[PDB]
Amino acid sequence: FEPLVRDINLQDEDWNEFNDINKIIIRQPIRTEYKIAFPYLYNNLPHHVHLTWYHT
Amino acid sequence: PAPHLAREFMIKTRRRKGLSEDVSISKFFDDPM
Amino acid sequence: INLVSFRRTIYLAIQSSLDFEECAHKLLKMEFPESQTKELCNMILDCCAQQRTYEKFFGLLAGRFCMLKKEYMESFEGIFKEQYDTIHRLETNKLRNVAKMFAHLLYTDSLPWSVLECIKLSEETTTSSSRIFVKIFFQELCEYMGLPKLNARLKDETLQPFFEGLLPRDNPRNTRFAINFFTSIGLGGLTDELREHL
Amino acid sequence: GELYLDCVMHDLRKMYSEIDIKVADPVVTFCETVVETSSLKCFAETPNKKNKITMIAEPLEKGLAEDIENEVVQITWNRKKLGEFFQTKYDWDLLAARSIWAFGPDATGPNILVDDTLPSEVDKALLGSVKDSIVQGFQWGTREGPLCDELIRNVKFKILDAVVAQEPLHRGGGQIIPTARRVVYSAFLMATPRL
Amino acid sequence: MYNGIGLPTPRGSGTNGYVQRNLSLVRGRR
RNA sequence: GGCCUCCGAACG
Repeated sequence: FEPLVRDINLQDEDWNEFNDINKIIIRQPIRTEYKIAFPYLYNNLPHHVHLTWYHT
Repeated sequence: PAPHLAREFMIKTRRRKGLSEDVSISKFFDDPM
Repeated sequence: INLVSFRRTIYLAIQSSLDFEECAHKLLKMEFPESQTKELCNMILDCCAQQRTYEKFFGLLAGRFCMLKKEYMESFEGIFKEQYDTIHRLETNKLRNVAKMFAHLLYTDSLPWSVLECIKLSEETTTSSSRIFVKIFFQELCEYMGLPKLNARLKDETLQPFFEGLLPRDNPRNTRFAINFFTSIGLGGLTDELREHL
Repeated sequence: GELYLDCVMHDLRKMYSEIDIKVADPVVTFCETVVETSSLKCFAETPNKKNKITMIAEPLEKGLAEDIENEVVQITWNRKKLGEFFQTKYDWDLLAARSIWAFGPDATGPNILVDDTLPSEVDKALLGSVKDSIVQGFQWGTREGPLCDELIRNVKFKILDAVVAQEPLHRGGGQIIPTARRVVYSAFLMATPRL
Repeated sequence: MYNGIGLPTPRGSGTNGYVQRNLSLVRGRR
Protein backbone atom coordinates (compact mmCIF):
# COMPACT_ATOMS: atom_id res chain seq x y z
CA PHE A 1 0.00 0.00 0.00
CA GLU A 2 1.97 2.97 1.35
CA PRO A 3 3.66 4.45 4.45
CA LEU A 4 0.17 5.81 5.36
CA VAL A 5 0.35 8.15 8.39
CA ARG A 6 4.12 7.83 8.83
CA ASP A 7 5.94 10.62 7.01
CA ILE A 8 9.64 9.70 6.96
CA ASN A 9 11.28 9.15 10.35
CA LEU A 10 10.44 10.15 13.92
CA GLN A 11 12.67 9.03 16.80
CA ASP A 12 14.78 10.23 19.72
CA GLU A 13 18.05 9.21 21.33
CA ASP A 14 16.60 9.12 24.85
CA TRP A 15 13.33 7.47 23.80
CA ASN A 16 15.06 4.67 21.89
CA GLU A 17 17.40 3.97 24.81
CA PHE A 18 14.46 3.84 27.23
CA ASN A 19 12.14 1.75 25.04
CA ASP A 20 14.79 -0.60 23.65
CA ILE A 21 17.85 -2.07 25.40
CA ASN A 22 21.40 -2.64 24.21
CA LYS A 23 21.43 -5.88 26.23
CA ILE A 24 18.06 -7.66 26.11
CA ILE A 25 16.51 -11.09 25.56
CA ILE A 26 16.87 -12.70 22.13
CA ARG A 27 14.80 -15.75 21.18
CA GLN A 28 13.09 -15.29 17.82
CA PRO A 29 14.00 -12.71 15.12
CA ILE A 30 10.84 -10.63 15.66
CA ARG A 31 8.38 -12.54 13.48
CA THR A 32 6.21 -10.08 11.56
CA GLU A 33 3.28 -12.51 11.47
CA TYR A 34 3.37 -12.58 15.28
CA LYS A 35 3.12 -8.79 15.46
CA ILE A 36 0.54 -8.66 12.65
CA ALA A 37 -2.26 -10.50 14.46
CA PHE A 38 -1.15 -9.02 17.82
CA PRO A 39 -1.55 -5.22 17.89
CA TYR A 40 0.09 -5.16 21.34
CA LEU A 41 3.26 -6.75 19.94
CA TYR A 42 3.88 -3.82 17.57
CA ASN A 43 3.31 -0.46 19.25
CA ASN A 44 4.39 1.64 16.25
CA LEU A 45 1.60 3.84 14.88
CA PRO A 46 -1.55 1.82 16.27
CA HIS A 47 -3.99 4.26 14.68
CA HIS A 48 -7.01 3.23 12.57
CA VAL A 49 -6.35 -0.51 12.42
CA HIS A 50 -9.04 -3.18 12.01
CA LEU A 51 -7.38 -6.41 13.12
CA THR A 52 -7.35 -9.16 15.79
CA TRP A 53 -9.45 -11.96 14.36
CA TYR A 54 -8.67 -14.80 16.77
CA HIS A 55 -8.19 -18.28 15.29
CA THR A 56 -11.21 -19.95 13.68
CA PRO B 1 22.45 -22.82 23.27
CA ALA B 2 24.24 -23.11 26.64
CA PRO B 3 23.65 -21.61 30.14
CA HIS B 4 25.06 -18.34 28.76
CA LEU B 5 21.46 -17.61 27.74
CA ALA B 6 20.25 -17.97 31.33
CA ARG B 7 23.14 -16.07 32.92
CA GLU B 8 22.73 -13.44 30.20
CA PHE B 9 19.03 -13.36 31.09
CA MET B 10 20.03 -12.65 34.70
CA ILE B 11 22.57 -9.95 33.81
CA LYS B 12 20.22 -8.35 31.28
CA THR B 13 17.43 -8.84 33.81
CA ARG B 14 19.39 -6.78 36.34
CA ARG B 15 20.37 -4.15 33.77
CA ARG B 16 16.79 -3.76 32.52
CA LYS B 17 15.43 -4.07 36.07
CA GLY B 18 17.74 -1.29 37.26
CA LEU B 19 20.12 -3.47 39.29
CA SER B 20 23.91 -3.63 39.27
CA GLU B 21 25.73 -6.53 37.61
CA ASP B 22 26.63 -7.93 41.07
CA VAL B 23 26.88 -11.76 40.56
CA SER B 24 29.36 -11.75 43.47
CA ILE B 25 27.59 -12.15 46.82
CA SER B 26 30.74 -13.10 48.77
CA LYS B 27 31.85 -9.60 49.78
CA PHE B 28 28.45 -7.91 49.50
CA PHE B 29 26.29 -10.41 51.42
CA ASP B 30 28.42 -13.03 53.18
CA ASP B 31 30.87 -12.21 55.96
CA PRO B 32 34.62 -12.17 55.23
CA MET B 33 35.31 -14.88 57.85
CA ILE C 1 34.04 -25.00 -22.00
CA ASN C 2 32.29 -25.38 -18.65
CA LEU C 3 35.32 -24.04 -16.77
CA VAL C 4 35.86 -21.32 -19.39
CA SER C 5 32.29 -20.01 -19.14
CA PHE C 6 32.21 -20.60 -15.38
CA ARG C 7 35.44 -18.59 -15.12
CA ARG C 8 33.97 -15.91 -17.40
CA THR C 9 30.91 -15.46 -15.18
CA ILE C 10 32.95 -15.89 -11.99
CA TYR C 11 35.40 -13.25 -13.22
CA LEU C 12 32.58 -11.01 -14.45
CA ALA C 13 30.89 -11.08 -11.05
CA ILE C 14 34.32 -10.94 -9.39
CA GLN C 15 35.34 -7.69 -11.09
CA SER C 16 31.83 -6.43 -10.26
CA SER C 17 29.80 -6.40 -7.03
CA LEU C 18 31.92 -4.28 -4.71
CA ASP C 19 32.19 -5.63 -1.16
CA PHE C 20 32.38 -9.24 -2.30
CA GLU C 21 31.09 -10.38 1.11
CA GLU C 22 27.68 -9.46 -0.30
CA CYS C 23 28.58 -11.02 -3.66
CA ALA C 24 28.78 -14.41 -1.92
CA HIS C 25 24.98 -14.47 -2.19
CA LYS C 26 25.37 -14.43 -5.98
CA LEU C 27 28.31 -16.85 -5.99
CA LEU C 28 26.29 -19.33 -3.93
CA LYS C 29 23.22 -18.34 -5.95
CA MET C 30 24.96 -19.77 -9.02
CA GLU C 31 24.31 -23.21 -7.45
CA PHE C 32 27.45 -24.83 -8.84
CA PRO C 33 27.61 -28.59 -8.09
CA GLU C 34 30.42 -30.25 -6.14
CA SER C 35 32.37 -30.88 -9.35
CA GLN C 36 32.49 -27.12 -9.99
CA THR C 37 33.39 -26.36 -6.36
CA LYS C 38 37.07 -27.33 -6.62
CA GLU C 39 37.44 -25.70 -10.04
CA LEU C 40 35.59 -22.68 -8.64
CA CYS C 41 38.13 -22.50 -5.80
CA ASN C 42 41.16 -22.87 -8.07
CA MET C 43 39.77 -20.42 -10.62
CA ILE C 44 38.70 -18.25 -7.68
CA LEU C 45 42.33 -18.07 -6.56
CA ASP C 46 43.37 -17.44 -10.17
CA CYS C 47 41.01 -14.45 -10.26
CA CYS C 48 42.31 -13.44 -6.82
CA ALA C 49 45.90 -13.28 -8.11
CA GLN C 50 44.82 -11.95 -11.53
CA GLN C 51 44.26 -8.44 -10.15
CA ARG C 52 46.91 -5.74 -10.54
CA THR C 53 47.21 -5.48 -6.74
CA TYR C 54 46.42 -7.40 -3.57
CA GLU C 55 42.70 -7.19 -2.81
CA LYS C 56 41.26 -7.94 0.63
CA PHE C 57 37.89 -8.74 -0.98
CA PHE C 58 39.43 -11.98 -2.25
CA GLY C 59 40.50 -12.87 1.29
CA LEU C 60 37.03 -12.08 2.62
CA LEU C 61 35.33 -14.06 -0.16
CA ALA C 62 37.67 -16.97 0.61
CA GLY C 63 37.06 -16.68 4.35
CA ARG C 64 33.27 -16.66 4.12
CA PHE C 65 33.21 -18.98 1.09
CA CYS C 66 35.54 -21.58 2.60
CA MET C 67 33.89 -20.95 5.98
CA LEU C 68 30.42 -21.73 4.60
CA LYS C 69 30.31 -25.54 4.27
CA LYS C 70 32.58 -28.47 5.08
CA GLU C 71 33.55 -29.20 1.47
CA TYR C 72 34.33 -25.47 1.22
CA MET C 73 37.02 -25.34 3.92
CA GLU C 74 38.10 -28.76 2.66
CA SER C 75 38.47 -27.28 -0.83
CA PHE C 76 40.55 -24.52 0.78
CA GLU C 77 42.82 -27.08 2.48
CA GLY C 78 43.31 -29.14 -0.67
CA ILE C 79 43.47 -26.03 -2.85
CA PHE C 80 46.06 -24.59 -0.46
CA LYS C 81 48.04 -27.83 -0.67
CA GLU C 82 47.96 -27.52 -4.46
CA GLN C 83 49.00 -23.88 -4.08
CA TYR C 84 52.04 -24.97 -2.06
CA ASP C 85 53.16 -26.98 -5.11
CA THR C 86 53.51 -23.81 -7.21
CA ILE C 87 56.69 -22.25 -5.75
CA HIS C 88 58.76 -20.99 -8.69
CA ARG C 89 55.80 -21.63 -11.02
CA LEU C 90 53.92 -18.70 -9.46
CA GLU C 91 54.35 -15.17 -10.77
CA THR C 92 56.57 -12.66 -8.99
CA ASN C 93 53.91 -9.96 -8.62
CA LYS C 94 51.20 -12.55 -7.91
CA LEU C 95 53.34 -13.98 -5.09
CA ARG C 96 52.55 -10.90 -2.99
CA ASN C 97 48.83 -11.44 -3.63
CA VAL C 98 49.14 -15.11 -2.66
CA ALA C 99 50.95 -14.01 0.51
CA LYS C 100 48.24 -11.42 1.23
CA MET C 101 45.35 -13.86 0.74
CA PHE C 102 47.16 -16.75 2.45
CA ALA C 103 48.17 -14.34 5.22
CA HIS C 104 44.59 -13.08 5.57
CA LEU C 105 43.12 -16.59 5.79
CA LEU C 106 46.07 -17.64 7.96
CA TYR C 107 45.34 -14.75 10.33
CA THR C 108 41.84 -16.16 10.82
CA ASP C 109 43.21 -19.75 10.66
CA SER C 110 39.64 -21.11 10.30
CA LEU C 111 39.68 -22.80 6.89
CA PRO C 112 43.41 -23.67 6.62
CA TRP C 113 44.55 -26.47 8.91
CA SER C 114 47.67 -28.27 7.66
CA VAL C 115 48.86 -25.28 5.61
CA LEU C 116 51.36 -24.53 8.39
CA GLU C 117 52.72 -28.08 8.02
CA CYS C 118 52.89 -27.96 4.21
CA ILE C 119 55.12 -24.85 4.40
CA LYS C 120 58.68 -24.62 5.79
CA LEU C 121 60.67 -26.42 3.11
CA SER C 122 64.17 -27.77 3.73
CA GLU C 123 67.28 -25.76 4.64
CA GLU C 124 69.15 -25.35 1.35
CA THR C 125 66.34 -26.52 -0.97
CA THR C 126 64.04 -23.65 -1.97
CA THR C 127 62.79 -21.82 -5.05
CA SER C 128 63.13 -18.41 -3.29
CA SER C 129 59.47 -17.85 -4.20
CA SER C 130 58.24 -19.64 -1.08
CA ARG C 131 61.08 -18.06 0.91
CA ILE C 132 60.39 -14.52 -0.30
CA PHE C 133 56.62 -15.04 -0.14
CA VAL C 134 57.09 -16.69 3.26
CA LYS C 135 58.95 -13.56 4.38
CA ILE C 136 56.23 -11.24 3.05
CA PHE C 137 53.42 -13.33 4.53
CA PHE C 138 55.51 -13.76 7.69
CA GLN C 139 56.04 -10.00 8.10
CA GLU C 140 52.49 -8.95 7.22
CA LEU C 141 50.90 -11.95 8.94
CA CYS C 142 53.23 -11.23 11.87
CA GLU C 143 52.01 -7.63 12.07
CA TYR C 144 48.26 -8.23 11.67
CA MET C 145 48.12 -11.79 13.05
CA GLY C 146 49.49 -11.04 16.52
CA LEU C 147 52.99 -12.50 16.08
CA PRO C 148 53.70 -12.91 19.84
CA LYS C 149 50.43 -14.81 20.26
CA LEU C 150 50.84 -16.35 16.79
CA ASN C 151 54.34 -17.70 17.46
CA ALA C 152 53.75 -18.40 21.16
CA ARG C 153 50.36 -20.01 20.49
CA LEU C 154 51.77 -21.72 17.39
CA LYS C 155 54.55 -23.32 19.46
CA ASP C 156 51.98 -25.34 21.44
CA GLU C 157 49.77 -26.05 18.39
CA THR C 158 52.22 -28.72 17.12
CA LEU C 159 52.51 -26.86 13.80
CA GLN C 160 56.30 -26.51 14.08
CA PRO C 161 57.07 -30.26 14.40
CA PHE C 162 54.64 -30.96 11.55
CA PHE C 163 56.62 -28.60 9.29
CA GLU C 164 59.90 -29.72 7.73
CA GLY C 165 61.84 -26.45 7.92
CA LEU C 166 60.35 -25.44 11.27
CA LEU C 167 61.75 -28.47 13.12
CA PRO C 168 64.29 -27.46 15.82
CA ARG C 169 66.72 -29.66 17.80
CA ASP C 170 68.01 -32.71 15.86
CA ASN C 171 68.47 -31.44 12.30
CA PRO C 172 71.34 -28.90 12.42
CA ARG C 173 70.56 -27.38 9.02
CA ASN C 174 66.84 -26.97 9.74
CA THR C 175 67.27 -25.16 13.07
CA ARG C 176 70.47 -23.32 12.15
CA PHE C 177 69.33 -22.39 8.64
CA ALA C 178 65.92 -21.54 10.13
CA ILE C 179 67.65 -19.21 12.61
CA ASN C 180 69.72 -17.53 9.90
CA PHE C 181 66.78 -17.23 7.48
CA PHE C 182 64.29 -16.27 10.20
CA THR C 183 66.59 -13.78 11.95
CA SER C 184 67.70 -12.49 8.54
CA ILE C 185 64.04 -12.09 7.52
CA GLY C 186 63.20 -10.06 10.63
CA LEU C 187 61.76 -12.73 12.93
CA GLY C 188 64.02 -11.58 15.77
CA GLY C 189 63.42 -13.60 18.92
CA LEU C 190 61.12 -16.02 17.08
CA THR C 191 64.21 -18.01 16.02
CA ASP C 192 65.59 -18.29 19.57
CA GLU C 193 64.01 -21.74 19.90
CA LEU C 194 65.87 -23.07 16.86
CA ARG C 195 68.99 -21.14 17.88
CA GLU C 196 69.15 -22.61 21.39
CA HIS C 197 67.98 -26.02 20.15
CA LEU C 198 70.67 -26.01 17.45
CA GLY D 1 -1.21 -14.72 27.78
CA GLU D 2 -0.76 -12.31 24.90
CA LEU D 3 -4.54 -12.05 24.45
CA TYR D 4 -4.79 -10.12 27.72
CA LEU D 5 -2.00 -7.86 26.45
CA ASP D 6 -3.85 -7.20 23.19
CA CYS D 7 -7.20 -6.53 24.88
CA VAL D 8 -5.39 -4.48 27.53
CA MET D 9 -3.54 -2.40 24.92
CA HIS D 10 -6.58 -1.81 22.69
CA ASP D 11 -8.75 -1.30 25.78
CA LEU D 12 -6.33 1.12 27.45
CA ARG D 13 -5.35 3.19 24.41
CA LYS D 14 -8.39 2.60 22.20
CA MET D 15 -10.87 2.80 25.10
CA TYR D 16 -9.70 4.38 28.36
CA SER D 17 -7.20 7.10 27.42
CA GLU D 18 -5.89 8.10 23.99
CA ILE D 19 -2.20 9.03 24.12
CA ASP D 20 1.09 8.02 22.50
CA ILE D 21 2.49 4.96 24.30
CA LYS D 22 5.53 2.91 23.27
CA VAL D 23 5.86 -0.54 24.85
CA ALA D 24 9.00 -2.66 24.87
CA ASP D 25 9.27 -6.30 23.86
CA PRO D 26 7.47 -8.74 26.18
CA VAL D 27 9.40 -11.18 28.36
CA VAL D 28 8.62 -13.94 30.84
CA THR D 29 8.90 -13.30 34.57
CA PHE D 30 12.01 -14.93 35.99
CA CYS D 31 12.00 -16.80 39.30
CA GLU D 32 14.62 -17.71 41.89
CA THR D 33 15.45 -21.20 43.14
CA VAL D 34 18.27 -23.27 44.64
CA VAL D 35 19.79 -26.23 42.80
CA GLU D 36 21.82 -27.63 45.72
CA THR D 37 22.16 -27.25 49.48
CA SER D 38 24.30 -24.49 50.98
CA SER D 39 27.58 -25.90 52.29
CA LEU D 40 29.06 -22.63 53.56
CA LYS D 41 27.70 -21.40 56.88
CA CYS D 42 26.04 -17.99 57.07
CA PHE D 43 27.85 -15.54 59.39
CA ALA D 44 25.71 -12.54 60.33
CA GLU D 45 25.97 -9.95 63.10
CA THR D 46 23.87 -7.06 64.34
CA PRO D 47 25.20 -3.52 63.79
CA ASN D 48 25.16 -2.98 67.56
CA LYS D 49 26.98 -6.33 68.07
CA LYS D 50 24.19 -8.09 69.92
CA ASN D 51 22.48 -10.85 67.93
CA LYS D 52 24.14 -13.22 65.46
CA ILE D 53 22.22 -15.20 62.83
CA THR D 54 23.40 -18.43 61.21
CA MET D 55 21.40 -20.61 58.82
CA ILE D 56 21.76 -22.99 55.88
CA ALA D 57 19.64 -23.43 52.76
CA GLU D 58 18.63 -26.68 51.06
CA PRO D 59 16.44 -27.37 48.01
CA LEU D 60 12.92 -28.53 48.78
CA GLU D 61 11.63 -31.85 47.49
CA LYS D 62 9.56 -32.09 44.31
CA GLY D 63 6.54 -33.33 46.25
CA LEU D 64 7.23 -30.63 48.83
CA ALA D 65 7.32 -27.91 46.16
CA GLU D 66 4.19 -29.13 44.35
CA ASP D 67 2.53 -29.65 47.73
CA ILE D 68 3.61 -26.11 48.65
CA GLU D 69 1.83 -24.87 45.52
CA ASN D 70 -1.19 -26.93 46.60
CA GLU D 71 -0.45 -25.53 50.13
CA VAL D 72 -0.37 -29.14 51.50
CA VAL D 73 -1.24 -28.94 55.19
CA GLN D 74 -2.98 -25.73 56.23
CA ILE D 75 -0.74 -23.09 57.79
CA THR D 76 -3.48 -22.39 60.35
CA TRP D 77 -3.56 -26.08 61.33
CA ASN D 78 -1.78 -27.28 64.46
CA ARG D 79 1.88 -28.29 64.30
CA LYS D 80 0.84 -31.93 64.77
CA LYS D 81 -0.86 -31.99 61.36
CA LEU D 82 2.20 -30.38 59.77
CA GLY D 83 4.49 -32.93 61.42
CA GLU D 84 2.21 -35.71 60.20
CA PHE D 85 2.14 -34.31 56.65
CA PHE D 86 5.90 -33.77 56.41
CA GLN D 87 6.74 -36.92 58.38
CA THR D 88 4.20 -39.06 56.51
CA LYS D 89 5.00 -37.41 53.15
CA TYR D 90 8.67 -36.34 53.00
CA ASP D 91 9.71 -38.86 55.71
CA TRP D 92 11.02 -36.00 57.86
CA ASP D 93 11.76 -36.50 61.55
CA LEU D 94 9.21 -35.50 64.17
CA LEU D 95 11.54 -32.89 65.66
CA ALA D 96 12.53 -31.74 62.17
CA ALA D 97 8.96 -31.45 60.88
CA ARG D 98 7.90 -29.87 64.20
CA SER D 99 10.64 -27.21 64.03
CA ILE D 100 9.03 -25.32 61.12
CA TRP D 101 8.75 -21.63 62.02
CA ALA D 102 7.04 -19.88 59.11
CA PHE D 103 6.05 -20.57 55.51
CA GLY D 104 7.15 -18.75 52.37
CA PRO D 105 6.01 -15.34 51.12
CA ASP D 106 2.30 -14.69 51.74
CA ALA D 107 2.05 -18.34 52.86
CA THR D 108 2.30 -19.27 49.18
CA GLY D 109 5.83 -19.53 47.81
CA PRO D 110 7.73 -22.75 48.51
CA ASN D 111 10.08 -21.41 51.19
CA ILE D 112 10.50 -23.28 54.49
CA LEU D 113 11.77 -21.72 57.72
CA VAL D 114 12.93 -24.03 60.51
CA ASP D 115 15.63 -23.99 63.20
CA ASP D 116 17.16 -27.35 64.14
CA THR D 117 20.19 -27.20 66.44
CA LEU D 118 21.43 -28.48 69.77
CA PRO D 119 21.64 -25.03 71.46
CA SER D 120 18.37 -24.01 69.79
CA GLU D 121 16.45 -26.55 71.90
CA VAL D 122 18.29 -25.34 75.02
CA ASP D 123 16.81 -21.82 74.92
CA LYS D 124 13.15 -21.67 73.90
CA ALA D 125 12.78 -17.92 74.46
CA LEU D 126 15.60 -17.26 71.98
CA LEU D 127 13.87 -18.88 69.00
CA GLY D 128 10.41 -17.86 70.20
CA SER D 129 11.30 -14.21 70.77
CA VAL D 130 13.45 -14.14 67.62
CA LYS D 131 10.77 -15.82 65.48
CA ASP D 132 8.80 -12.71 64.47
CA SER D 133 12.00 -10.76 63.77
CA ILE D 134 13.90 -13.07 61.40
CA VAL D 135 10.68 -14.27 59.76
CA GLN D 136 9.51 -10.66 59.57
CA GLY D 137 12.67 -9.83 57.62
CA PHE D 138 12.72 -13.09 55.68
CA GLN D 139 9.32 -12.33 54.12
CA TRP D 140 10.71 -9.23 52.39
CA GLY D 141 13.85 -11.13 51.40
CA THR D 142 11.80 -14.00 49.96
CA ARG D 143 10.09 -11.72 47.42
CA GLU D 144 13.36 -10.42 45.91
CA GLY D 145 16.15 -12.93 45.40
CA PRO D 146 19.83 -12.08 45.89
CA LEU D 147 20.51 -12.16 42.12
CA CYS D 148 17.50 -11.40 39.89
CA ASP D 149 15.36 -9.95 42.72
CA GLU D 150 12.70 -12.62 42.18
CA LEU D 151 10.67 -14.85 44.48
CA ILE D 152 12.69 -17.81 45.77
CA ARG D 153 11.23 -21.25 45.04
CA ASN D 154 12.04 -24.53 46.79
CA VAL D 155 14.19 -22.61 49.29
CA LYS D 156 14.61 -24.35 52.65
CA PHE D 157 16.17 -22.47 55.57
CA LYS D 158 17.40 -23.96 58.85
CA ILE D 159 18.86 -21.77 61.60
CA LEU D 160 21.84 -23.17 63.50
CA ASP D 161 23.61 -20.58 65.70
CA ALA D 162 21.24 -17.87 66.96
CA VAL D 163 22.64 -15.40 69.51
CA VAL D 164 19.89 -13.96 71.73
CA ALA D 165 20.20 -10.53 73.33
CA GLN D 166 21.69 -8.62 76.98
CA GLU D 167 18.78 -6.18 76.68
CA PRO D 168 16.14 -6.55 73.94
CA LEU D 169 16.62 -2.89 72.96
CA HIS D 170 20.18 -3.66 71.81
CA ARG D 171 19.05 -5.67 68.76
CA GLY D 172 15.72 -4.49 67.39
CA GLY D 173 13.85 -4.79 64.12
CA GLY D 174 16.57 -2.86 62.31
CA GLN D 175 19.28 -5.15 63.71
CA ILE D 176 17.35 -8.34 62.82
CA ILE D 177 14.90 -8.01 59.93
CA PRO D 178 17.35 -6.69 57.27
CA THR D 179 20.06 -9.07 58.51
CA ALA D 180 17.79 -12.05 57.80
CA ARG D 181 17.88 -11.31 54.06
CA ARG D 182 21.68 -11.00 54.11
CA VAL D 183 22.13 -14.46 55.64
CA VAL D 184 19.56 -15.81 53.17
CA TYR D 185 21.53 -14.13 50.38
CA SER D 186 24.77 -15.74 51.54
CA ALA D 187 23.16 -19.17 51.92
CA PHE D 188 21.50 -18.73 48.53
CA LEU D 189 24.87 -17.77 47.03
CA MET D 190 26.60 -20.82 48.52
CA ALA D 191 23.58 -22.92 47.46
CA THR D 192 24.28 -22.52 43.70
CA PRO D 193 20.93 -20.90 42.81
CA ARG D 194 19.00 -21.69 39.65
CA LEU D 195 16.34 -19.70 37.82
CA MET E 1 8.10 -3.46 4.28
CA TYR E 2 8.99 -6.98 5.42
CA ASN E 3 10.31 -7.87 8.86
CA GLY E 4 13.61 -6.08 9.43
CA ILE E 5 13.90 -4.83 5.83
CA GLY E 6 11.75 -3.03 3.31
CA LEU E 7 11.31 0.09 1.26
CA PRO E 8 8.16 2.07 2.05
CA THR E 9 7.99 3.24 -1.53
CA PRO E 10 8.75 0.30 -3.85
CA ARG E 11 8.36 2.72 -6.79
CA GLY E 12 10.72 5.13 -5.00
CA SER E 13 13.90 3.58 -6.37
CA GLY E 14 14.46 1.27 -9.33
CA THR E 15 12.77 -2.08 -8.79
CA ASN E 16 12.13 -4.05 -5.59
CA GLY E 17 15.25 -6.18 -5.19
CA TYR E 18 13.89 -9.57 -4.16
CA VAL E 19 16.47 -10.04 -1.40
CA GLN E 20 16.79 -13.30 0.53
CA ARG E 21 19.34 -13.95 3.27
CA ASN E 22 22.66 -14.29 1.41
CA LEU E 23 24.62 -17.57 1.36
CA SER E 24 27.09 -15.68 3.55
CA LEU E 25 24.74 -14.59 6.34
CA VAL E 26 24.30 -18.26 7.24
CA ARG E 27 28.09 -18.61 7.26
CA GLY E 28 28.40 -15.66 9.63
CA ARG E 29 25.58 -16.97 11.82
CA ARG E 30 27.05 -20.48 12.10
C1' G F 1 11.19 -20.12 3.15
C1' G F 2 8.69 -16.50 -0.82
C1' C F 3 7.94 -10.48 -1.35
C1' C F 4 9.84 -8.20 -8.69
C1' U F 5 8.06 0.35 -8.29
C1' C F 6 8.85 0.19 -13.81
C1' C F 7 5.30 0.53 -18.08
C1' G F 8 2.58 6.49 -23.14
C1' A F 9 -0.51 9.92 -26.00
C1' A F 10 -0.67 14.43 -27.93
C1' C F 11 -0.02 19.26 -28.11
C1' G F 12 3.58 23.02 -27.62
